[PDB]
Amino acid sequence: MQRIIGTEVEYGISSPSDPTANPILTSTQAVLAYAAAAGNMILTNGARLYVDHAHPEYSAPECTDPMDAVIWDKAGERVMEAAARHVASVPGAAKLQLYKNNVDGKGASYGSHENYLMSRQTPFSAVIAGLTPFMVSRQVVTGSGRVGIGPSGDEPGFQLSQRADYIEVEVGLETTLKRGIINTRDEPHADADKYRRLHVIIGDANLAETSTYLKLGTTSLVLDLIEEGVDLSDLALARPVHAVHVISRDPSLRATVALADGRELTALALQRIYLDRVAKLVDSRDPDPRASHVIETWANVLDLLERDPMECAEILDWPAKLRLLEGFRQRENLTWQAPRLHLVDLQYSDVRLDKGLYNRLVARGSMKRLVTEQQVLDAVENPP
Amino acid sequence: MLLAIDVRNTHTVVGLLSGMKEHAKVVQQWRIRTESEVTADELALTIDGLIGEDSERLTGTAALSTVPSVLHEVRIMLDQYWPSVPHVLIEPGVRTGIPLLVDNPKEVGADRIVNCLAAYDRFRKAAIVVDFGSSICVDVVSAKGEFLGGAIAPGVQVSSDAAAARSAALRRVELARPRSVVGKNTVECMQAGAVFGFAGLVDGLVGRIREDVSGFSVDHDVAIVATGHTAPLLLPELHTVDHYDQHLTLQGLRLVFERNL
Amino acid sequence: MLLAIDVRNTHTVVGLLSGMKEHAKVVQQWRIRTESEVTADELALTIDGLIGEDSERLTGTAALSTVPSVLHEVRIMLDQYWPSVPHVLIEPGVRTGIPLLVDNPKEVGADRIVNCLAAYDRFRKAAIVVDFGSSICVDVVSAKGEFLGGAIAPGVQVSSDALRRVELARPRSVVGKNTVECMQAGAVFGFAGLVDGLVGRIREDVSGFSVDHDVAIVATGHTAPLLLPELHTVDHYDQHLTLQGLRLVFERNL
Amino acid sequence: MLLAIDVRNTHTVVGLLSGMKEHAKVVQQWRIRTESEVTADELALTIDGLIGEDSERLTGTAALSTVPSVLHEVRIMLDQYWPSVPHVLIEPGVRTGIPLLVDNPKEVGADRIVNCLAAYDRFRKAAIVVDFGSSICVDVVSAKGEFLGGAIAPGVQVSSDAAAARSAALRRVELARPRSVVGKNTVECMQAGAVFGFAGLVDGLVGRIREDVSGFSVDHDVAIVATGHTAPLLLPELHTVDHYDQHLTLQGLRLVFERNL
Amino acid sequence: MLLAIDVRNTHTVVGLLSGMKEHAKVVQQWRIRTESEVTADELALTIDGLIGEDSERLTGTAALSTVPSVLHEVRIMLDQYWPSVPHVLIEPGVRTGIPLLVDNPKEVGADRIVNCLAAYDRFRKAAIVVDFGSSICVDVVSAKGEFLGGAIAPGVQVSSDAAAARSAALRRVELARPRSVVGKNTVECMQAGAVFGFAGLVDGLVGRIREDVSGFSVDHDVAIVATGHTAPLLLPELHTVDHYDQHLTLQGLRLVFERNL
Amino acid sequence: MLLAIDVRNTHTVVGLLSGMKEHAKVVQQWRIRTESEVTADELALTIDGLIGEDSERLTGTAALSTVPSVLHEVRIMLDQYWPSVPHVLIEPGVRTGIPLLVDNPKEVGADRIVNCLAAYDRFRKAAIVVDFGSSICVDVVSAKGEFLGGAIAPGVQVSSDAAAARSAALRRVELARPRSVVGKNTVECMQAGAVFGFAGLVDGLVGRIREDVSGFSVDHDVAIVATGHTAPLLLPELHTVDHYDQHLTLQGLRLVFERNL
Amino acid sequence: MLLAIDVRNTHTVVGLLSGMKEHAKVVQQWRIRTESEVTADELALTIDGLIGEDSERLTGTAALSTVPSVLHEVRIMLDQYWPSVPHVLIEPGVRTGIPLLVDNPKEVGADRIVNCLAAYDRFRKAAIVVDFGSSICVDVVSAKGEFLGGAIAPGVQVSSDAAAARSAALRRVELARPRSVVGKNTVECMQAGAVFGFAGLVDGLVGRIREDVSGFSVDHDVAIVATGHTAPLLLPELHTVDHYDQHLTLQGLRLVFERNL
Amino acid sequence: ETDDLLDEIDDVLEENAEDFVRAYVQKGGQ
Repeated sequence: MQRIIGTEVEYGISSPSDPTANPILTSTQAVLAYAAAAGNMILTNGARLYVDHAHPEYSAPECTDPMDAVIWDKAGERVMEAAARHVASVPGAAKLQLYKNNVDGKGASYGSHENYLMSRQTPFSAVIAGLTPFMVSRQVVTGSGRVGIGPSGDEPGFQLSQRADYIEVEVGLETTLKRGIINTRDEPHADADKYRRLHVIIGDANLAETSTYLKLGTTSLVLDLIEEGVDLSDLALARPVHAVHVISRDPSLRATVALADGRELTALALQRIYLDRVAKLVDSRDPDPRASHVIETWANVLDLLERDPMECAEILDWPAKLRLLEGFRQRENLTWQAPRLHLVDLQYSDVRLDKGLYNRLVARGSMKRLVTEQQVLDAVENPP
Repeated sequence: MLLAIDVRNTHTVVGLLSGMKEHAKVVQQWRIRTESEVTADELALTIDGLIGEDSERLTGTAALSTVPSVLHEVRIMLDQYWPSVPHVLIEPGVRTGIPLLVDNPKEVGADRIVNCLAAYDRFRKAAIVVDFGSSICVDVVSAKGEFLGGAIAPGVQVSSDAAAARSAALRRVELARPRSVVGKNTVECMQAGAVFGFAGLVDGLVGRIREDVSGFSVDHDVAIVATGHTAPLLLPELHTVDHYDQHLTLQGLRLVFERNL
Repeated sequence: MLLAIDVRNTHTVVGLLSGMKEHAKVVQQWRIRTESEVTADELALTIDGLIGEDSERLTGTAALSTVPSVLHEVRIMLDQYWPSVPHVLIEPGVRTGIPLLVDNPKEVGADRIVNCLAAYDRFRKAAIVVDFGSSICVDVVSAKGEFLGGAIAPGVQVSSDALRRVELARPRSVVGKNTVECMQAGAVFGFAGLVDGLVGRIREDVSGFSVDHDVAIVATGHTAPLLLPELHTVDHYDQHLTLQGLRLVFERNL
Repeated sequence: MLLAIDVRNTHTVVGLLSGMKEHAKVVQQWRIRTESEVTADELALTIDGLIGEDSERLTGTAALSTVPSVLHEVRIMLDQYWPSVPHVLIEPGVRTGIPLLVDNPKEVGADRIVNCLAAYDRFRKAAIVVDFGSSICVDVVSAKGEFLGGAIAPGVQVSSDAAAARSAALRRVELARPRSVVGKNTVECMQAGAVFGFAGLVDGLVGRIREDVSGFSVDHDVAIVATGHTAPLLLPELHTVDHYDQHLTLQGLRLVFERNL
Repeated sequence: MLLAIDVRNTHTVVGLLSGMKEHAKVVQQWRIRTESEVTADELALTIDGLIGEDSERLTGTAALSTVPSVLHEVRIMLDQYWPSVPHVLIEPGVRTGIPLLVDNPKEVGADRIVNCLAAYDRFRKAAIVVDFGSSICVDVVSAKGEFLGGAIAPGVQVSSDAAAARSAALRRVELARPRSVVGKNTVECMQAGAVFGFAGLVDGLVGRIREDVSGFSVDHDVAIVATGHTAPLLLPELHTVDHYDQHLTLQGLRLVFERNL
Repeated sequence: MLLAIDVRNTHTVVGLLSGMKEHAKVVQQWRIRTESEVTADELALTIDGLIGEDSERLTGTAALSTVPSVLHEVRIMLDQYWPSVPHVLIEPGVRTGIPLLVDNPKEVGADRIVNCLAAYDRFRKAAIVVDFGSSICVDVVSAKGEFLGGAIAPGVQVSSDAAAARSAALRRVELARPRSVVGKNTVECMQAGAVFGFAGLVDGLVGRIREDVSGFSVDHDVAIVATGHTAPLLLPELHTVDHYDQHLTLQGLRLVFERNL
Repeated sequence: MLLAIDVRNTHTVVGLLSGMKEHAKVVQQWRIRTESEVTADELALTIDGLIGEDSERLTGTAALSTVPSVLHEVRIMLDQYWPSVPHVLIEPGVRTGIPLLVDNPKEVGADRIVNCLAAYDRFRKAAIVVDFGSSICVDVVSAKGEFLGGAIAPGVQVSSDAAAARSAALRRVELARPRSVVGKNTVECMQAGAVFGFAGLVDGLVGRIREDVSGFSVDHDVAIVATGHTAPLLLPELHTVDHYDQHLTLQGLRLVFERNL
Repeated sequence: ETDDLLDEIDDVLEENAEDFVRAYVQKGGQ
């Protein structure tokens, strides 16, 4: 398949021994340390490493194959780790820790954005109508997991998505507040006559490679459905912003959301419908091994999630995180407000290979990988 | 004239309104039983008998029903017997300019929507609407005119088990105000229960809404309005209700007809 | 042991009590449907199955019924199947030590009489008793132990108009977001308001029951636990009020 | 011991009889409700609970039912739970030694046939059998022991519309003899109607049979026998009835069992 | 013309009477179902349809109901739709010139009082009135015109259990006189039961009143009068009843109207 | 004009036909509920309301009823309110030129007889008539115009137990064709059951008749015709039915009227 | 021993299974009526009566209910009366290892899920499960073991309107196979309707699924299995069913219990 | 297996969970 895809990730950053640390200074020093180690900085890949909104931001080079996209996203994780290591190496330098996540559990949220190239001729009303239900429902596949419910997390519980509590409107332009399910930002950096750039801000940051792979591939294929003019009007939701919250806060995946036509569907059912229509589109065109592989992975994940969520605990981010959290809850007779559960949720995304809980699950073979570490490391220093 | 038909589970209200916009007023009104299995031809007989000479002077019809089969038959009847009159038939979850902020908008009864539309049209502020019918429906409308949901309680009635235990030697007992909350005989006990207890039920629901729901506290300006057949019996006993509007649902039907015109 | 039977219109409570006077306690209790046309032999099967080996240990029986035909069958059953045990059967408007200051004492249900007797025995002052049954009965007892009457309202139920019934449970909020939630809010919060309004109206309007007076407000009945958290005017919950009233009547007639 | 089961529309009578021929006598008896939809397993529970230790002492079973589905279930119950006991199950239009001189012998209820068989066996002459149950059944048996037919009337009850109109606040009217045929209040009037009027109904049917039908006039020797649960209430008020036989149906079942054994 | 309305539990009789005093007579009559929940507007439709052009010729209305809700709705109907016509509505325990010598006069149904008033007005001596309605009512009026009470029995009908057990394949048994008291098939048996048994019931009640109540013995001058829809079916089978008066209740309504005018 | 009345268990069809013989066509038609206890006066009001000014243009009446009491009232109503018009009333097992080759012709419903007479008149050969009513009736007529009998099955409906278990919060499922036989939600499941299942029921009955009954095999010339209110919904799903005749029963009533005139 | 309880709308099956995995077999089984309002103490009496001395031999319990209230009472009963026995109670939408490929898994009854689980466990390929109960439920399982949905139809019954019109003298038609698809009397016609028509309904649904649903054509290897109380009556009349599994639901409960153990 | 996984994870969880969690504060971004 051939649709240009980009990703841009803002990493959380901290210095545990410096409560009064200024995040702008820490982010700037991380970026500068990485640039000095190598030699608004352009890496050798083509990615962009810079500071934005008091976070270090890594922007991957544009890719057409979602597998390349996931590889370069993981390369960004490695770049953050290397930057922290270079900062720590300076004698008398405060320790820096980075996290590939989206929230701090206190009310702040920083985002990992996706960018897709679409045709300028495609009406954006079609995009809104056809993409809103899919975007609302895809968190059951791509959700990263979060402990604490509500923007300030004052309600105990586990939910599927970090970003869900910070989505307020169905359509919007601003990314730092009143965030929307669809984002109307329009700067193509190309011929605006024929190409537009859709900007997605509802996704969590993902560690598991299957999660990222499906997040990018299925979104690309659904956009292909939109451009072809396939009809999706039957799938419009009654109250999409409410639907994001309802779906996020039910890890059992049995909660339903009302459609405009009065049907009530789970997120898995919506995903199955979109998968069916995408498969019909792909089968009607010339062979595309990558599209077929994405469809196969998507179908397998949907089947496994329907059978039992924990069957994806070595495949997807939020089931793996939930397996850890439930294990500790059982062992220590904890409640969802327990600080150690919050610590587990936070340290899952720590980009240190030896301390990040996801990285430990990968090391011990408790998490599937779609790509080899050799590919990721080669991507750290080469373009796609 | 506009012919308005509001079919509830147990009774149907038929009304004739003349005038447009703020000048529209109910000139005629009737109340009949709702028959769930009524056919279009039978209902045509009833409607024609009710409205008489005004049949030839109709300029439009508006109808809602909480009973789907009757709405289907009403559509058939209006198409067959009044083919030259425009008609607006309301369905559950209708879009009337009042956003429905509930789980599934298609499951909201048209009666609740129409009442809230009329209440907000009249008061243009946060409102609590109490409809006394076969059920007591307490609906909540925000100061922005958004329907927030509500509560549905049994209608004002005497205890069913007590009535069934009375025996036919003494059918239910009259629904009327007793002399005291403490009844000295079975009839007065049951009347006290019904009247004072359902006044308490309504006041409790309203007070709980004002205390618990944001924007509806005693400090905020909230219009509490009641409507429905049994509202006059309870109104003297209520402390939380400030307005009675006998024709709230008919004016709501009029508003929906004009909006869709 | 005392076998106490309390037949209401829809459900019957059966209990075994041990001890006497202040020492009496409910050691076993069961709840079954009331079948207005049950025969004495069928009821004997049910009661014997419920009480098991305690049948031979019974030292007395006491029973009340709001259904006259069931009371007739209970009398026959007790005479036939437990002929050696004394039994005391209550009738409406019975003299149990509580005066009935109403128009026709004979039409006062035995359940109301027994509940008010038990309440005044326990508290020995002015009291308001709220029984949550198939009906909600709110009865008033003066400081001298006199029954002044009360009010009878529908039991806690979801609206029939709003066919299988909706589950009766507390909703998350008073404002329901779905039909089930709306009906649950209407039932739990509405009937809590009904009870609070009746009790407050009695306190306001009936001499001797104002907020300045010392009145015991006690609830009992199957659905009382559900509504008690939402009530504001009720101070005590007594699960076994009716059974203890039956014990009191039995000991008085012994 | 013979277990006898007589299922009627509303109530079922269960009996234990010991002895044979003129020595057979009802040693135990119970009355329960008929549940038309009872399953074999549920009925087994009820029957075993009733008969207790005598379950193991049974030497045979005889059953009839006016409710065919219950007969099916009783057959199943006996085959499964008492496999070693012989059973005789009656069917409508059964040949039990009493010829059925009617249009359609297969439409004659087993209760009528069994009662007539027992009555004729006791009296050996022309008889009129009045069974007070959910219906009042008057059956005519000739001096040669043939079933001639009869009449079926509503059972003894208070006026249904009067009871229903009494309402739930007054409680139901009990079936008992009042002070006078002229009631001074509603309960007395309804009780007078029930008791005295159904005494008149039975007396009228018996008198009309004797007046019209050959062989049954006041000159002839006729046994007028009554049976049924509500017979004792009306018997003091009757003039045409000479005998009350509580166990007529059970003795008839015993006779049929012995004939088929 | 006088419009007379007599609402009973199951059926309502409507009549138009012309003339005054002894010249008054029933010129038109209809029989409809009583619907306990009927509203004023629906009942107006029905009454207007029945009476046609005579609506404009009405000079008065007289009504009674054994159903209190229907009486409320009739009052509303007459005030709204015939506001220029005087109306007289009866209540239980009404003072119409006949003293009510019973325990609680307020519990005596208006139909019984009006029938007794009409019967005494016609005969002017001791009387027994038998009304064949949804119930059979036997009311007793002394030779001075006092209402002494009476009896209330189930209305004429085939047994409920037999009909219910008959099943949906065989169709319902019509109420008709069979060829004989001894039925030879189920339909004939049930018909004999209904017709002859209820004739016996009425005869028994009347005979018991005559034998037991002072002033009504066979040697006293007593008028035994029957009225009601099913009276003609049973009249040939009766021996104690001397008079059939189809319009007794309507004439009693007319008498109460003229007394109150 | 001929007034044709066809009373079924749940609904009544009323029609006006003009012309004679092959020229007779249905000019007006109405459908109402059947009320088994309707009185003659009420039915007169309804019929007159329906037909309006055509009351004076009636040249005859023809009626049938599966409800005997309604037929009695129809006879009385026609005699009183249209006394100058000839009427032909059809009773069960009527001789109309179609022989009834069944055990007891008197038990055959008039609706079945009339439908089969009309079908054989139209097609003049072996025929299978499927009437979709409250029940589904499949009648068989031999090539010589003889009524051989048939089958009676439940009418087209959603499952009663599923509907009653759905509960009052969810509203009733409508009878319509779903998108697929494999439903993905409760509504689709129940609709698939109803529509596709009853299509299978009818096709199975018709195919079984053709496979079993001599003279009706696929190698014979047989007309399969469907009539009834719910026939249009199922006709697309049926494979064994060749013709749909909306006015089959009315035309059969016309044929009987012309034969008896 | 495992105690398995399967509560449907009308009836409840209780079973005792001994052995484990492929050795598990139903050693005892009972069928009783479902009482929606039964209390825990009453149900305890019934269950104890059924299982007798095996009460103390129980090692587990597994229950499902289509009536939520009964499931609540079953939970209370098991906790109180068998506190030492592990229990597994099943809710609609349960995860049993069978994917629920429908819109709203929570509205899929536990009975359908359990039947599909047991059927796929037995056959391990694409299957169609027909459960004959108060409804006929046809459920579709893919060769991968996925639940696809299905259809819900009225259960096997005689026409309700015809049965209700039969009248008491003639309730029940004794659902049984008649002599021919063309009935010669009303009982035969209704039996033909029920038996052969519902055979056609089932065959039509199964054939439509095989014709329309991918992976279920006549060329695919599909297991068609029937279970339920009335299945044996219809089995000889069906062409599309290849297997009858009496204890399918009990085996499914056993599988769920073992999975949760 | 789950015991081993939870042991291995618990060995790497940072000390003083409450304080470390409270310390993590971020500036809102996009």
